[PDB]
Amino acid sequence: DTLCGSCGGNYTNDEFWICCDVCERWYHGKCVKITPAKAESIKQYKCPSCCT
Amino acid sequence: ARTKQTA
Ligand SMILES: [Zn+2]
Ligand SMILES: [Zn+2]
Repeated sequence: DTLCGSCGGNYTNDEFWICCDVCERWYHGKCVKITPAKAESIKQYKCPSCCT
Repeated sequence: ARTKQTA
């Protein structure tokens, strides 16, 4: 299955996940610190690694 | 953004 670009953890549907619009890695929302609500106010998401 | 929501 898909693995979190941050912690290497497995996708499970009891967790919120978000994808980077630049590098297209998938992440735990918890690892990159984005809640579902926060993500709603975000158009193009840039993951922490991509902000560097 | 692209997301996977909680079931
Ligand atoms: Zn993670
Ligand atoms: Zn990225």
